[PDB]
Amino acid sequence: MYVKLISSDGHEFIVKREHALTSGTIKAMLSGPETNEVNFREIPSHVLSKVCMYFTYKVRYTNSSTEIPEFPIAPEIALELLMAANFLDC
Amino acid sequence: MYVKLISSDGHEFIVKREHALTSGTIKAMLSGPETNEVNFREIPSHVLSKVCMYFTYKVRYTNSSTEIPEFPIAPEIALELLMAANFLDC
Amino acid sequence: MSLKPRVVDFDETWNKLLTTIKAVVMLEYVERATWNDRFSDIYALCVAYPEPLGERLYTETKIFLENHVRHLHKRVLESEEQVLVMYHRYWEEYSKGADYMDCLYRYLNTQFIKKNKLTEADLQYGNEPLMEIGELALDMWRKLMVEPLQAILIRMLLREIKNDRGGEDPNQKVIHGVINSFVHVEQYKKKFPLKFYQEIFESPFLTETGEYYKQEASNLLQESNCSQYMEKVLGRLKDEEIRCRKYLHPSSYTKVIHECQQRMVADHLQFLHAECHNIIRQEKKNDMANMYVLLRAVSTGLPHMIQELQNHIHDEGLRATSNLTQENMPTLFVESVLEVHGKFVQLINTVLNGDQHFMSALDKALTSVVNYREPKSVCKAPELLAKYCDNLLKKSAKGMTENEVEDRLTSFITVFKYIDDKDVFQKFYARMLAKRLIHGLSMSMDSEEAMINKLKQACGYEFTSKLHRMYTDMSVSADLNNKFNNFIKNQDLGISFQIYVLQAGAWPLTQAPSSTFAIPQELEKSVQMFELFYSQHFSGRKLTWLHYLCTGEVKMNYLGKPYVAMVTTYQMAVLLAFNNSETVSYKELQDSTQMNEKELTKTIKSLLDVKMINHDSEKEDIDAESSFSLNMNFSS
Amino acid sequence: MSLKPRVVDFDETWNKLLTTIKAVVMLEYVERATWNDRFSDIYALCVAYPEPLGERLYTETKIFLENHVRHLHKRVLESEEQVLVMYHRYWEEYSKGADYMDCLYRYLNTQFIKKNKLTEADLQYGNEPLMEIGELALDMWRKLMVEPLQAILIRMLLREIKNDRGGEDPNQKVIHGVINSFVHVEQYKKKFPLKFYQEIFESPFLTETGEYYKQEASNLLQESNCSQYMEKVLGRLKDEEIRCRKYLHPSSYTKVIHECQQRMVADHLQFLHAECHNIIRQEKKNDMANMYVLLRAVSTGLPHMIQELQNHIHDEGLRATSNLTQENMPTLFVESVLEVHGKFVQLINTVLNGDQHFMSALDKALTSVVNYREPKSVCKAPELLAKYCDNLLKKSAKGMTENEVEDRLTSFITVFKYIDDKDVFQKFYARMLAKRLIHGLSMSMDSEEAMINKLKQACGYEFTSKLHRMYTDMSVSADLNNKFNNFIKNQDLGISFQIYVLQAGAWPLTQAPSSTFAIPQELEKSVQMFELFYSQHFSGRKLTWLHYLCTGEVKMNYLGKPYVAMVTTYQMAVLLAFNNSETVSYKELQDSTQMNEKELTKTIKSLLDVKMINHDSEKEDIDAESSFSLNMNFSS
Amino acid sequence: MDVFLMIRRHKTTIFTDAKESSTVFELKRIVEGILKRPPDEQRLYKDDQLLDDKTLGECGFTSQTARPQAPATVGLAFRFEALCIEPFSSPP
Amino acid sequence: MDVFLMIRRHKTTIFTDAKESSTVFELKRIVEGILKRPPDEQRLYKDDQLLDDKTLGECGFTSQTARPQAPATVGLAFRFEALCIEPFSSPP
Amino acid sequence: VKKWNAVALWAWDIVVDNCAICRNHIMDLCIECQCTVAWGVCNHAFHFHCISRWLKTRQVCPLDNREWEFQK
Amino acid sequence: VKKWNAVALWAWDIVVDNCAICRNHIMDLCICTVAWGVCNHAFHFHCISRWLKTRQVCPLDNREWEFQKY
Ligand SMILES: [Zn+2]
Ligand SMILES: [Zn+2]
Ligand SMILES: [Zn+2]
Ligand SMILES: [Zn+2]
Ligand SMILES: [Zn+2]
Ligand SMILES: [Zn+2]
Repeated sequence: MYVKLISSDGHEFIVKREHALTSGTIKAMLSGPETNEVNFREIPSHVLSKVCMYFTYKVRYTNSSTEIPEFPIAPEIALELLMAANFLDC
Repeated sequence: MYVKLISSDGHEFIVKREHALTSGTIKAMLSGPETNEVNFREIPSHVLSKVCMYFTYKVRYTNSSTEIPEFPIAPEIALELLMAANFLDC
Repeated sequence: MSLKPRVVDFDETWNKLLTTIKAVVMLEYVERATWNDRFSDIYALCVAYPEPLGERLYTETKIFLENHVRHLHKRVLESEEQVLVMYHRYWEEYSKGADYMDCLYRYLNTQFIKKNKLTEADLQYGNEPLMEIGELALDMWRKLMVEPLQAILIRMLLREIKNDRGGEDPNQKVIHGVINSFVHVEQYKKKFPLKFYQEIFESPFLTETGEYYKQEASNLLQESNCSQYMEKVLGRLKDEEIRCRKYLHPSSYTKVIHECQQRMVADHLQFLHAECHNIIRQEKKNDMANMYVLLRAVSTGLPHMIQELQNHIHDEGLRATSNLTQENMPTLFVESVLEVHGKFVQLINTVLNGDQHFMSALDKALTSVVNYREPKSVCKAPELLAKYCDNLLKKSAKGMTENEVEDRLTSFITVFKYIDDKDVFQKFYARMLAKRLIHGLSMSMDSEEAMINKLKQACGYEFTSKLHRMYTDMSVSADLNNKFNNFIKNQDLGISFQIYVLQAGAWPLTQAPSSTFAIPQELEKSVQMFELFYSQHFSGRKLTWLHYLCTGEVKMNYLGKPYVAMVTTYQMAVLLAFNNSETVSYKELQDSTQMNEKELTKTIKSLLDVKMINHDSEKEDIDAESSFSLNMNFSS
Repeated sequence: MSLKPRVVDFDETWNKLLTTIKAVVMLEYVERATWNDRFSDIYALCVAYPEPLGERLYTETKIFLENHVRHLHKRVLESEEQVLVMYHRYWEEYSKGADYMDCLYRYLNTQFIKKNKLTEADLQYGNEPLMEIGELALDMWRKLMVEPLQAILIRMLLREIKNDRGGEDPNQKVIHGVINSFVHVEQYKKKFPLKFYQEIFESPFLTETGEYYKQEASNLLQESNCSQYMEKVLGRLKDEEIRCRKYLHPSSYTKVIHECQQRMVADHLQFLHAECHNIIRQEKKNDMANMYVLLRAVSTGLPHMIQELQNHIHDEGLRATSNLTQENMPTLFVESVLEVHGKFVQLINTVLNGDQHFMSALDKALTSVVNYREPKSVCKAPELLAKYCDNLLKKSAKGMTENEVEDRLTSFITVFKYIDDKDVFQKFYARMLAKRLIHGLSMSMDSEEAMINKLKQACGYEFTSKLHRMYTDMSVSADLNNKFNNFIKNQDLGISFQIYVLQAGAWPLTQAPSSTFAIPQELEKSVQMFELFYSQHFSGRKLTWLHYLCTGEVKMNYLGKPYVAMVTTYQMAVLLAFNNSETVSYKELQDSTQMNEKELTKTIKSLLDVKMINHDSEKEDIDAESSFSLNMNFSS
Repeated sequence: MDVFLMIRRHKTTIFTDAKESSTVFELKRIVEGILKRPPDEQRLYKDDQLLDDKTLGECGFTSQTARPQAPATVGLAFRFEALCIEPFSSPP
Repeated sequence: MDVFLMIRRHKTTIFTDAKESSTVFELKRIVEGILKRPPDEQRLYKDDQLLDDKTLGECGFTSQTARPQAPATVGLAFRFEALCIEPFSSPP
Repeated sequence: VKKWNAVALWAWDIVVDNCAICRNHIMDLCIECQCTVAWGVCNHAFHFHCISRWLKTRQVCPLDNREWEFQK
Repeated sequence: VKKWNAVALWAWDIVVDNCAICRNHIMDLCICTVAWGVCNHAFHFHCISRWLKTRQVCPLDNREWEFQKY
């Protein structure tokens, strides 16, 4: 029911399938030819973690009747976040 | 197809089936439990012959549109004819 | 020796006859010559000269037969559990033997017994009376075979029948032969040929059948739902029909089935009516197919379930006819009922064997559905039904095929029968048709004529009398306009003129002209020419114009471009006052046109709305002093 | 290391990706971590810092795919008679691989190909463009698999399909997969997704199908009669339906069946309608059931056979409605049509699937049958139909159940619609109804009222306007006679008096006698009393008495016994003229009655015929001088 | 026309009806049908006149001479044996 | 109320949504669902405060303190060893 | 004298005292005779002399405006 | 002036010339508009009104009276 993701530094982050299904590149990597573990050698722990919180925020506030609050983006990590989003096609 | 009748004196008279069927008593004997031969111990040749002509006359003129002519009955044989008719149910 | 009566030894000939008949009853071989000799001896003894011993022969035969039958009874009693088969064998032997002695003793019956037999009237209004030897044999058989062993034989037959009902098939031949024997024994009795069979066997058999099938119905009900139980009921019915046709006499067949219908179906009529409330709502295509036949067998089964179907269709049609869009209500309303009707018709004929009552019960609800006043408008159903005609009768651009209209019209007739106040439909249809023809909106006369003929066939000539003259009126009117033009040729209007002559008895235009219109001089000449002409070819008549319905085309050259727009007669009269003066007051128009204030202002309002004229008074309300100016700058 | 763009070696990473995709196309095991690493490698290659290598990647991928596809083509060409199965296997392998690289090249496709792909509008209105790697792979597969081997593969597929038609079933999986692949290869094309499939396979397949079916038709026609051939046609149709659903793409299904209908059925329409002329006359319960569906498939098959049914029922109904007995014609004529209509309705609904046209075609003939003027009397059909109502609405001794009549009346309505001049029926119905009510011949008003309501529902209020007033007139009239008697109580007639106040409009008694009859004094008191009374409660109304229809009972006291006989009002005065003089001359009767000689002679003739009086003139013809004497010796 | 014929050979007698235009061959076929004797052995004697194996009308057998109450007379002989007929019993 | 919480053990991290009224044992059978370790061995530390197997609202985990954009903080340990958690990578 | 029954039509005097062609009372002489009542199958009653003259001009019923036919 | 079409009802003068009930012009003159009902029978609206206030049935065909058009 859950999938594990390992960052460039080896940190393990486990989230449900539907969290990961948002990202098109993740869908492809899980569609690749038992624990569903995927490593991200180009992404460190904190960036992948905040990508996990972005997934949680999105899946919570998509089709949600309540007002959607702003998601915090740290300026010192904004470039890495955006390039990671381009890599994950999300 | 036919039936042979033997008189008291052993004369043989062969007639069609319906002629025998005209007389109820002859129907009974033919219904008795290969030539279908029937003897008549109390009937001589001439009486049985004239009875055969009686059958012929009846079967010809029953349900016949033409006028039915009179059937001759000899007075010297009338008593035997009538007793034979009573015997043969006719 | 000959046929003359003579003194014959009774004892020796009697012994010979006894030997012969003893061989006969056992179906032993007998010589045909011996057969004829026995006939001769029988005849001799019948006419025995000292006294006719035919009574003695009858007594001797009866005694010998009684001894033989008693011996047969002893032999039957000896057998146990074999009684049925060996009794059947004895009956088969004995019937043929009895026929053989009947032929043997034909002379005795015809000459002695028949001449001494008591008539049927004496017996009905009344020593054992003399009977034929075959009748004697069967009667004594029934006395000494059927009566002494009747309980045992009935019990065995019922046991075998029950075993067959349990699937254990006994020999059909033996039991059927025994039953036919029961029929056979009293076959000589002219009155009540089946009395004995019904008395000794049929009644107890029917009682046991009813008991067994009541128990079977209880078991099947306790073990199955309504559908499974009813299917088992049908199976049992057909199986018992097969059983009866195999064994019982045909006359009892309809009885036994009836009994199986009574104790096993009718005893639970309430059960049948309890589950049918939902079996039809679910529309079980196959269940009502077998549910119909079961209720037909019982007397009161059908009517209650018939009404339940009416309730279902009443609601089913209502739902399909309640959410109609207020825009396209008419066209869809007809279609909504048609499919509701069309579906159930095929349902009734196929599933319910085309019962006439259900077809009748269908129309009992559809009429209540079509004529229901669902919308807030009172009795709007015929009105909205009427508007469907225009959709199929109005010439639309690239209109759909007239042939494809025709079958639609035929389908329309089906709904037509369900309307209550069909006369009210006619009035609405007439005025609505009046607009369609006066402007040529109908695609063709023939299409309208199809409706006229169909309606007349639907409700007689009188119901279509106004419409028929209505349709005919314009058809001839085409020639009248043409023939009127020939008069000008025969003898200058200056304008393009058309005219329709309307038969006042049919056109629903009872609005007589209250205000005396002043015909414009440009139109007055044509009025003069036609009225004089009309009397010429059609005398003794009176004409009356409805100017307000007359229509015409007006071309103005005062504008920068020639503009042509269709206008009414009152509209032309108002505008013609502007061809000489560019501004006209209200009173001048009233003087020129002689119109009442209400309609003239309404006519004036239309021109102002289209901006044909300019109202020179600041008030938006028009008064008697209102002045109006032409619109020299109008453009379209 | 992070996602920042950088200079990457194209050769080494390209070789690693090549190895990975080579394992992929063969569906070989690939490490998931290796899969993820290849993703990062692709991303790095796309964002290569010196220049995007995506264009270089696309070319390398296309070249490798071309080499792989050429090798696959060589392998397929090596196989013979095995081409289908192994090419199919390669198809699934390559399609799964193509999807895998489509997921693999997602970033490259989005960033490079999608951002540079030519739009659909540019292709429609305006170097090979950029295509998705999946689109590229499918297009090149079609280029190098389907195109080079297209003739061979189509030929093999057609051979296998024909073998299946011959009963030799090939492998469904392989050929069905190839058929679906034909759609699959161009499934990426937005416009005409089935264009290539229709172009290369569907059209030749349909051509061969039609030729094979035309040959199959020929063989079966030469080997079977109409019934056997049509049954074989139905079998072939259902078999081809199963075949198409088993093998072909669904979109072509309706096409192929259509083709199977065209070359195999309609090619001999002259034959289909040749033998239908007798198939319906013989009433083959099952043949037309399957004969109907075949003509529905073809465009023009149904209408010709539809009319032939109309001819059959036209003659069939005529025979059942021509030999009617002149005595009981009305009751049986209604019955005769009923089963003729009833049987065919169940025939049409069950056998012919309840086609609406046939039901319509049924009424086209029955109306022509019922309205037909078979007897020498002109248009006697509605008239004799009216007499049937009397038979079901005349109170007879021990009359059969009214409830059962209700069922008959409902059945009566069915033939009622078939009458053309329904108004004429109403006129005859009224007068026949006029007799029944005036003498109470009907069982009850309620039974008659059912006819009134049904007719109004059948043809509107107006068609039943007179009749409803007819029925209401007497219903209130019962109280009027009673209420009139109260007036005598409120205030001596000497006789028993009854009266019906008939309404001039509805009652069809147009004839008012010119002969000014003189009311007898014994009746003159009562008429005075009622006329004065009528104005009391019903002033403003004129009353007119039709004495000739009034009925009275006269008790003669001159005879030896008191005799009671009912005779008319004109017959009242005649006997009253004899209560004072036993002989009365013609002039005295004429002076007393004051009514016309013509009916007086008819009135006198009736009395003489029943021997009421004795004619005192020797001439059998009554003249103005004819004297008449009472019949003092009359007995009954 | 129907003609009624009684054929007699010794005590044996056979009654039948045939056509006046029928020849000896038809009645001979009757003989093989019942008695099963070949036609050549069969010899017809109308009184003492041998009949040619000739229609009954030609032989003199007509409806008037062949009646149900007065059947025609002819004798049958078999192999060549002279015709032998035994006279009937004498009524009292 | 839905509360979003992340649990950590060394470099292993699991994100899950639960109810504010859910107890610590809820978060624990989450642990057996994910990584099959017995609950007695599992111990949860809100910061340095060990939590008794007590609702999240009682533990201090509310909707405000547990958001999809800011999940709450809690650590996990097993059998009983000291809490050891490695900090995340440092962004530039 | 034993018993009698009476039947009599009911109509209003003022409502139906005129014929369409002449308006003279139907029971009275027509204007020209001042003569039996002629009945149409359309239930309209006119003087026989009046209807015959009208039929000569055209064969229609004046009130009905439809072809005339002598009911009685 | 470009074109005109004319529609005019047709009736015989002799058949109807006066109010049947009252010998007077039907145009608002009784011894009073033209009343109308489904019977299509026209009499002085004064006479029609007083009849309706007396009897609720048509004078000619004798049925319940309801107004048609005006
Ligand atoms: Zn007149
Ligand atoms: Zn006159
Ligand atoms: Zn008329
Ligand atoms: Zn008036
Ligand atoms: Zn007034
Ligand atoms: Zn009226």
